[PDB]
Amino acid sequence: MIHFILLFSRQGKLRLQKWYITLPDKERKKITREIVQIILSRGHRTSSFVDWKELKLVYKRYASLYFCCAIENQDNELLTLEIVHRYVELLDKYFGNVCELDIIFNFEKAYFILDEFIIGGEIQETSKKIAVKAIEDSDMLQ
Amino acid sequence: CERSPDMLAHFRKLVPQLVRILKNLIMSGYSPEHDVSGISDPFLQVRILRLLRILGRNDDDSSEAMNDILAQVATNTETSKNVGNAILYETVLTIMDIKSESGLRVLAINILGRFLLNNDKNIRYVALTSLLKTVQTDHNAVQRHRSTIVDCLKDLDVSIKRRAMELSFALVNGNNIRGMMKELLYFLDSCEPEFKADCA
Amino acid sequence: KGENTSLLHP
Amino acid sequence: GNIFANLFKGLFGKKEMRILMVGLDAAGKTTILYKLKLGEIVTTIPTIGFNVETVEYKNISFTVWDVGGQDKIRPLWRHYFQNTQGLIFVVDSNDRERVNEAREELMRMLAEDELRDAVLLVFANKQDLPNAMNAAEITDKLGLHSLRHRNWYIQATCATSGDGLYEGLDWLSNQLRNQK
Ligand SMILES: Nc1nc2c(ncn2[C@@H]2O[C@H](COP(=O)(O)OP(=O)(O)OP(=O)(O)O)[C@@H](O)[C@H]2O)c(=O)[nH]1
Ligand SMILES: [Mg+2]
Repeated sequence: MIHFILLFSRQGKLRLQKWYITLPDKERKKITREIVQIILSRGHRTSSFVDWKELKLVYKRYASLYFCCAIENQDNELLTLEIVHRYVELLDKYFGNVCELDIIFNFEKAYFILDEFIIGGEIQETSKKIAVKAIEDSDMLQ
Repeated sequence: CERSPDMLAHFRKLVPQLVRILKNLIMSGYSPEHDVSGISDPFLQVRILRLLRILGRNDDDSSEAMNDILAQVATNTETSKNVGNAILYETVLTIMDIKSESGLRVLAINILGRFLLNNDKNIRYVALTSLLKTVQTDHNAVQRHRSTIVDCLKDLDVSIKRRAMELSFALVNGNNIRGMMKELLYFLDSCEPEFKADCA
Repeated sequence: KGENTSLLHP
Repeated sequence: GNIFANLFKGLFGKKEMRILMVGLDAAGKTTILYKLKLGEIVTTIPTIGFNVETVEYKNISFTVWDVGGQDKIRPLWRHYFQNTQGLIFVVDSNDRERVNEAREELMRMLAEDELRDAVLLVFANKQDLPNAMNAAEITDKLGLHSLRHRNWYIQATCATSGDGLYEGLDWLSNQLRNQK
């Protein structure tokens, strides 16, 4: 499962954060800072895969804001990238032309979508339309 | 199954059902839902491959039942996209970690070698990880990639360089130890500050 | 800016 | 622009629809087409080439293009796939050996990017003997439930009896026509 998934901007600002492992607040902040420094101190030809703390630290940002994942060394590396791409596509479909400004304003919506998509670091909605329909139904409830 | 081995026998009876489900999923290569990059239900396929690799890892009946499914997946899947490459890597890992046939092992070795020559950093890292995992298993077949392992140490990727160094360390035997000693010394002398201690 | 640009450009 | 003429034409029925006649040889495809057009089981010579006919039902002229199941005519089904909106597959439930061949032919036909907007039309032909399978066993053997992004419907029709042809035509019309 994904130990922690956090969306951090190029400048270092974090637009999202979702850790599935209970860690101390100071320890979590230190881990996030180290991950940001590693991603911010890594080139574009590093394969987007880093083995930091025995965790598959996969960094793959399609825009100025980057995304990071932390999964155990028990599954294929391409699976994490595919899951990240699927989540990005689902978020773009739910919002519509998702940008950095919209992510900050839609932090609650992004957190709800992430919770409804992956729970506990594992994939919960394999399909892309079912999750979107469920999110829309939950939003329409009020 | 991973938590305790008592349910492995109980969970191993559903191997034909899982094989049939995987075959049905592979047959339906097109689907409006879960079909991304030409792969339908990539998460389901990855889960099925992981279950097959972890199911019957020390039994011949489980490997034999899933041998046909693994062979079909190893040849009926296209690795042009990232999902296909991940599925192929998962199938190769499951074949290596299970008591598969000689043909399945040869196909997995060929796939790993082909992915090693890929210029993609992620593909190279996946190939290096597969080679490191298949170090003890198919060790003689892993010796054909000694040049690739040596070249990976000089690669411009930190993860790729680390994977190449790990593969070289795990591939050191009682006959190539003397020959590989000079290469290891050269790598340690001209290695990164974070890898010099590891190389030593 | 670089923030208003789409993450995937789709 | 004005669409008054189109509305007037559609008020009394303007939609026609399309259909295809494909399947294994001796699978009742020609008999099914004859029953749909005429309504009788007439013995015909083997379909070396193809049969062209039109059937009008529910104010829609669903033309059916019969295609043989011969080896020399099996690869010719792609020629009839052009300018075609529907496709009806006739399965041979009484031919266990030919069931695999029919399933493979259906999978090959459905595995083409050109034939994507045509919904699956599986007809359980030879549904008059005890050896014929049901509407679910034949679909399960052919893997019709795994045809993602395809509207496949399994229907059992007997060429001698003609029962189930009306239900299949209604299902095809509902799948194609989405109006009141
Ligand atoms: N007598 C009889 N024949 C049936 C029945 N159901 C399916 N058939 C088959 O339908 C066939 C009719 O032949 P055709 O008119 O040429 O139609 P076809 O089955 O598509 O054969 P081809 O045109 O050569 O591809 C017969 O050969 C039978 O095998 C049935 O209930 N009774
Ligand atoms: Mg005929």
